Amino acid sequence: KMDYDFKVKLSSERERVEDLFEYEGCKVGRGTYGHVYKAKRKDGKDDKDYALKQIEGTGISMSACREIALLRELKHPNVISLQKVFLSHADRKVWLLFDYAEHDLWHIIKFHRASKVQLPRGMVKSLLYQILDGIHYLHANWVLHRDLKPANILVMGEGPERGRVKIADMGFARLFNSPLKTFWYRAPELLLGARHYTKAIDIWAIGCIFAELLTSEPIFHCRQETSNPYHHDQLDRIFNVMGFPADKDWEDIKKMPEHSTLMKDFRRNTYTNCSLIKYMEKHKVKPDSKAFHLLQKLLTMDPIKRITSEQAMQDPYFLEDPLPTSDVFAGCQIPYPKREFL
Amino acid sequence: DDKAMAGNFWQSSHYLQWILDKQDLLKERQKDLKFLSEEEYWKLQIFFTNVIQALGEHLKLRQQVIATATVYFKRFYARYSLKSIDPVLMAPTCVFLASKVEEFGVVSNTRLIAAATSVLKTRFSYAFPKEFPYRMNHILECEFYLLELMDCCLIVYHPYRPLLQYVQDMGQEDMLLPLAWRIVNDTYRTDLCLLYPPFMIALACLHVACVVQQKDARQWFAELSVDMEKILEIIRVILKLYEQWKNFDERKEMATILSKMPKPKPPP
Ligand SMILES: Nc1n[nH]c2ccc(C(=O)N3CCCC[C@H]3c3ccc(F)cc3)cc12
Repeated sequence: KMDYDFKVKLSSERERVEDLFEYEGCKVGRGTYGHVYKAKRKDGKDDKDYALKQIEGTGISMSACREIALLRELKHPNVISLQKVFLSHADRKVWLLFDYAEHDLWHIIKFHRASKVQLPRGMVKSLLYQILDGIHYLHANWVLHRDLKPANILVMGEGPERGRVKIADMGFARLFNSPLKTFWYRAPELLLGARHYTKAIDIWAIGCIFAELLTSEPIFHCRQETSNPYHHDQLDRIFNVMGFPADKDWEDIKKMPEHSTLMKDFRRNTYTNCSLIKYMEKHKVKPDSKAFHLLQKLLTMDPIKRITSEQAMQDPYFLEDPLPTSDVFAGCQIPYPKREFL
Repeated sequence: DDKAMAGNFWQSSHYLQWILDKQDLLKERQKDLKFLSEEEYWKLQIFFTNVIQALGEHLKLRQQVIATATVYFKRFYARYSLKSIDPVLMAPTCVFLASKVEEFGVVSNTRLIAAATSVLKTRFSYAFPKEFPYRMNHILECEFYLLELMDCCLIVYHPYRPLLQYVQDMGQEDMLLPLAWRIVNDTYRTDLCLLYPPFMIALACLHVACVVQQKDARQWFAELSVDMEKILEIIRVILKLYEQWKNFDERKEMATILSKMPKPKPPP
């Protein structure tokens, strides 16, 4: 029942993804998010790599709608930028065009961990600062990430944006802002049954990433042990690193839904010789350093006592030599390999 | 509570792309004015605003979601003719798409169609003799066309949030807020949301509410740093609306006006 002239005119004019971009055999990613490809323009006006994401599913879901809605507004150098949306009418598929990041923290950290660490001086500091800058921009606009981890912290390769952090894969859709509807980067309050995502939950994750950048190992590493938030072995690992929190350290722990399950399962005497100081010393990081004192503020167990992203960016750590750089690689050669196609 | 992008209006897509020139709006309107008069066209806008309101109320959506859907509709028919897509199909599609921008609760397919069918039958039988003819596949097709026109611009700012800040600043919430809030609702019967930033619309509504209730707030309005001639422009549109309202019998007139609309031509 639509107007015919209107319908054919729009069909004539509508830019189709397959016509504009060459991407067959160039799949660099596959998950719940959907399909991600490395892509070049067929009509050779531009000469640079693009990330094409076909969203998983059909039509416009809540998740697709939210993601489009917010990425259309968000603009910041340390957050990944939506360039174009292609709506394929025949198969009802949504495609999203982004600039292409060759690297990410998961692969960078694995490359060092494979070696027998963070070879440019001040790469760790520069990464942390840009992560903090991107999250601060989101948080200022009341956008939570809600699933921060090394895999979705991208880093740009050779090109005009060399060694710039690009935060990606924001959890744009969660029903009622609720986690109840790996666990290595999940804040203790989420494990004890917190009903909502918060800014503080994103900050704990940055703290875990910061510990992993310094040491090359996930601070709260744990075996893959569920329709419930409570995860015993993940909590056990947090206490083995951090120690068990005193009443005075986290007064509102009693208000958490799984507190009576915590008391039932755990005895504090177990972790009496455990602390972040002792853990980081074993991995050759000095407790007197400004890096450590900032890490300890990021990894505070009580969410209300956890430092914000703004306050973290103001830390004297970033005023100490060496200073953060725009290019995290600091003009040095990039040893990390390119993305292999699937 | 809907805080996403709240303080970003001046760098938003709403401001940079969907605040239109009035003369450009009138120029695109001339193609539909060959069939309808200027008066008839404004009455259609009022009618379909009430249809979107009635759908929203039926689905238990909060006012802000209903407003966003109203804007999506207005934005579509600012660019294109009424013949291009049937506005009876577009209205529930706008409500459906607006509801998916929120993450607190979801509107189902079967529930949408049921609401569209029920509202037009119980509340708008003066305009529509026949039942809602569209199934869900038509909503899902229309959604794709709507999203494409809007250039994927989905976050819409409204006067309710600034209004709330202004009345709280006066210390006159119980006195002025209910009346000011309904006047904001009434401004969606007009083009105001395509022409002015929301905070200006909220100030105009709050001025009218003060005049109606005989509350001296001249000093408070003087303390603001804003273009007062732009507000007086908005005030005159609001006062004009209530004189249109008075002289318009929606129920008596809307069947005839709906038959004068240009119709979508079928394929060859
Ligand atoms: N490689 C990319 N450049 N620009 C992008 C914009 C988005 C995406 C993207 O969807 N994902 C999936 C989840 C977030 C991490 C990212 C990704 C990370 C590693 C990987 F091996 C494949 C994909 C990728 C790029």
